[PDB]
Amino acid sequence: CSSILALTKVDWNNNTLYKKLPVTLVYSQVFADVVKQTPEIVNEIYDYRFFM
Amino acid sequence: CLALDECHGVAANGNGLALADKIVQSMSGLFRQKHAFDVLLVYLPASWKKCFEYDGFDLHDRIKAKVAPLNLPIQIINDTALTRQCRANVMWGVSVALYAKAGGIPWKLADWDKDEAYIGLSYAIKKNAEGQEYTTCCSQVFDPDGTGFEFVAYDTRDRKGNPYLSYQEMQSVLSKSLHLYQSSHNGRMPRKIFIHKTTHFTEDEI
Amino acid sequence: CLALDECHGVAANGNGLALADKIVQSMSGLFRQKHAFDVLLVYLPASWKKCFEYDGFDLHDRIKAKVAPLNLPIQIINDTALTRQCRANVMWGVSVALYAKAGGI
Amino acid sequence: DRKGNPYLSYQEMQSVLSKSLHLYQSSHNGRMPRKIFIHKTTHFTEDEI
Amino acid sequence: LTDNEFYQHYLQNSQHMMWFLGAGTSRSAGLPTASDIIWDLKHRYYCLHENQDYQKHDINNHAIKSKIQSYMDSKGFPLQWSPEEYSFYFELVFRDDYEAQRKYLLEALASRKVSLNIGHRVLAALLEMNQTKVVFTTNFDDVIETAFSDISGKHLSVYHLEGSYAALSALNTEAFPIYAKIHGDFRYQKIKNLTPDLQTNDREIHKCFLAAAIRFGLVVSGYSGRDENVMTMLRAAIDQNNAFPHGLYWTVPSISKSEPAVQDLITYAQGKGVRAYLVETGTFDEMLSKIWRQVKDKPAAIDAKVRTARVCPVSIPLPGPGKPALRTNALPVVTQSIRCGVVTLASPITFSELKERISQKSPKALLTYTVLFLGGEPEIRKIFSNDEINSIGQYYIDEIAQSVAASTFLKSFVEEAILTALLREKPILHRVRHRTHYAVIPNASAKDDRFLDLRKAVGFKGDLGYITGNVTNAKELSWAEAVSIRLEERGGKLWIMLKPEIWIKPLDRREEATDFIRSRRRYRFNQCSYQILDAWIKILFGSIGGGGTVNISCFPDAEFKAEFEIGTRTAFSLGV
Amino acid sequence: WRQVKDKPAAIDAKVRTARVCPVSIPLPGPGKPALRTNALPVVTQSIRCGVVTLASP
Amino acid sequence: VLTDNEFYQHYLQNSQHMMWFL
RNA sequence: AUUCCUGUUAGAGCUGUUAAC
DNA sequence: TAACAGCTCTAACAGGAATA
RNA sequence: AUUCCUGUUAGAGCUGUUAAC
DNA sequence: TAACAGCTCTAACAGGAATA
Ligand SMILES: [Mg+2]
Repeated sequence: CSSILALTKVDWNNNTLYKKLPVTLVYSQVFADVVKQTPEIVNEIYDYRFFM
Repeated sequence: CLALDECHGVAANGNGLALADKIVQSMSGLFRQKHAFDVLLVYLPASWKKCFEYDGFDLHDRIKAKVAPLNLPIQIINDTALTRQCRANVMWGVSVALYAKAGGIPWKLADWDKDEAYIGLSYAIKKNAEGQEYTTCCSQVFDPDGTGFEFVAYDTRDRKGNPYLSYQEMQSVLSKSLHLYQSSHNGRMPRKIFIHKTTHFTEDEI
Repeated sequence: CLALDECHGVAANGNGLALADKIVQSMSGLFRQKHAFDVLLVYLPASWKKCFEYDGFDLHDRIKAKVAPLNLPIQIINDTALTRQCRANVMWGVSVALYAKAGGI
Repeated sequence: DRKGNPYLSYQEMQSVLSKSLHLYQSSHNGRMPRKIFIHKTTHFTEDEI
Repeated sequence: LTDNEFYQHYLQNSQHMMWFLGAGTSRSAGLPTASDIIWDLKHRYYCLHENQDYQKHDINNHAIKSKIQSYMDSKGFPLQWSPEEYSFYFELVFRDDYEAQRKYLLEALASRKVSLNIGHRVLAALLEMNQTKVVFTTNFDDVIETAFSDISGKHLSVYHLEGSYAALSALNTEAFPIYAKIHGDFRYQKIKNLTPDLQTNDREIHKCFLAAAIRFGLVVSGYSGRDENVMTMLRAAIDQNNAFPHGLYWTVPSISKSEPAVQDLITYAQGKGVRAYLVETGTFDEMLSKIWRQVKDKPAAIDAKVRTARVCPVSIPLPGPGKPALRTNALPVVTQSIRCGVVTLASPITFSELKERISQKSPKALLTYTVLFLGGEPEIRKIFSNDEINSIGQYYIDEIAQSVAASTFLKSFVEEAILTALLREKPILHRVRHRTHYAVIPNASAKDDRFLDLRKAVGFKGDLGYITGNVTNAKELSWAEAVSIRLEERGGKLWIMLKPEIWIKPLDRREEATDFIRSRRRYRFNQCSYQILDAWIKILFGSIGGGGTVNISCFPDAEFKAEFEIGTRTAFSLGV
Repeated sequence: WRQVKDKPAAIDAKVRTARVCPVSIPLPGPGKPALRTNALPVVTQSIRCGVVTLASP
Repeated sequence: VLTDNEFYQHYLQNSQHMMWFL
């Protein structure tokens, strides 16, 4: 509970106090959209600063 | 830089892929001068809204997917940022986004444990003509032995019709995550690993 | 990565502190990909000799102390690996240093 | 904070030595070290010993 | 009140001095403090309710501490380092089970982690050697019961709440030293540690504090207030005729961080007529170290345990030379006793003044200050007139090695004397660089037969070498072979150190020939260096290094003459 | 054993408390700014009902 | 009677001397 | 797309219970 | 494999701005 | 600064020994 | 606290390459 609560506060893309989900979930969703649009990304891992 | 003129023309054609590729070629003048600038500010006018969002295509998603392998951050700006009322809200947003995209860390979790890695798996829908496609990707928010902290996502991969990773795929993505964590902490095991999935874990997946 | 051209101006100005700060600030392009690499080979041209070592300062120690909390190992290379006739020296000193900084023991 | 001589004071040596064997215990699941070698470039004063 | 005046004040009257050690002193003994106990309790409880591995995560980590404190705050518990927390967490973990609470407090403060430091040992020495008679310390674990017992070697009468009336009887019958724990040993059920128990005082102990108040003055250290019962006992204790006869200095490690209750308490005493003073003396350990330093005529038997570093350890003997043997450059000076001359001055003199008088007069004698002179009296008469000279007598140095080791002036004087003796009758020139003496082959007499062996030493492939000359690429620099000769005091012996060097005629222009000095010394390997050292031994002594005991005297024609004898063979030792 | 301290590495490698598949962590006690949820408890542990038998699926 | 958690606390606190009958 | 996730409209995937093939 | 029930989530739009 | 420690030029730090203050 | 003695260290430079 504390881990998730703290994780919902380190989304730099978000300019509000917190989120509904931990940053892990929201960034996994964002990268899921990115990969679904573009299949030729599956090989490499990417930092958060690129897709945030 | 200036957006090349034909983009405007393809705005009439309603071809999202062509518009994204033309924007990438417009920014191609900035490929050589990567050292000079840190963050690019791509602006998409409201006149391009026809190609902003439509079935099976996302303009910002495609643009960032094309630009990420080239290793240059963009903070796409639309009319919205210059369309609201409260200026301080947008200014905080853009300022923090630009500072973090440059390479800085606006803030970090206070007294965060460096020996715990928090994995998070999510998925997305691609509406195939015959069936459906489930794209599952993972993310990590661990804190390395240094002072800064890391946040990296990657695909879980050939074809999936259900969002539940099998034994092989889940074992593979978790081994890749373990190697990623090892690379930062000189090779130390993560004492405890937290996994946040949007759906329930299968018996084989556990 | 490529060092900023402002580093040359600072070196001509003879300011060691600002030169070390600029070298560290040049590392952001790699820091966006800190997971990608293990060891960073920072090279210093001879034209920066004026700031390599003078009183109350040492560039190597400043760089090491600035990048130590950032967890990235750094193998500083001076024109010494270029010249260096016993040039299989370089391959062992540099190679053993590289292995130790990427992994260890 | 500042030191005028390279000879650590009795409190400083006790603190440094405490940090040292605490590090060893953390790396040895709490087991006490049995032999300790403290090499110094200068002579130990009475306070250090 | 400044700390030094307090030390003089105590040293002035330490015979009549109660001590009041709080839980702060035990902080160093290695025992967990109050905060450490609190953090151990939270961590012990937090892991059990929330099933987490106990040893997987430590307690002094910043992240784990923050996580545990956040968990504690989640259940509405007190926030941070606030009153009624320590007792609160004790009563929470142990749910009013005083036996289990006692057992845990015993285990945490047990007598196996305690390592006595200088403070407790010094206090125990003060107890044994009978300056302080009463030590009331609000602690628990026996850091002192142990430490005074170890240094004195005699058992200590500890008083507690189990009896609690022993202190008054022992005080009344003068059964000193007494060590009354106001909160009692943990072996005994009365521990008095929770806040509800900390509001009351035992009648008989409280009675003792007041009777002991009149007899002695109080020094309280490692105590930060926060206790109502002890504060009110002291206030009651303060409220009596001559409550503290010598005054009470509440010592704190830092006056700025002292609680207002103390300063309030100190101001309160002063209004009641007592001379109570609050001082800062740093930590308890440093305070007691200084106090012991100012102690006079401390018995050797107990001081051998108070300061174990004061006695000399590691007197590990060396084996015999029995059974390849390295041949060093040390010539043993077997001379044990020498004679010197002393002049008495009507006015005090400075070693610098004598050095400048040497520089001006340039006499044919040696002098040093301690004024010991070696040479002829008329030379001293040239240096010093009859008006400034009171008498001239003799001095005997029975143990030369101990004398040079004790005083560096003697070391320099004897080194100069032996150097003058060794170069007295020989053509080799004597120079100095920094404070090292050099015997150098002279330029003119380089063709002497006594140098020919040296000429063999430097020769290449057995031919004739060169001893003196000019640098290959220097305008005026001249070079010669030389030996740096020094005096080394090793244990209880004196040795002469010889090191082959390349002397350069201009003193300040030595660096310009560095490459040459390097180039000439590139191939001076073990055989070549052995040859050069043998040649230099022959030159300096006149005899080869086999079974020789050549004796050399400086100023043989002088009334005050020093006669040294140095073995001609350098130090050697066969391998075991 | 999960709260016993100072255990050698070999023993922990040997036992490792196996693995916990059916996670079941105890609910605390009722306790005592308590929040009011919208859930109404149903205490009817069993009910009676009817069955009809069909000659065809 | 006593809660299992306080029994665990007693057991861990003094585990060096306690039997086990099965 | 500075952001936040509240609604609406739909569909899919998981489980189950039947009918079978 | 074809229905049925529930749980849950994403896909596309639309949409106002934090006790009034 | 791939390394190594050989020297040069200086200053401190400790010990002391006096003269004090 | 001011000199003086020794023992030992680092602080800046310079500097060439394993018995020939
Ligand atoms: Mg953004």
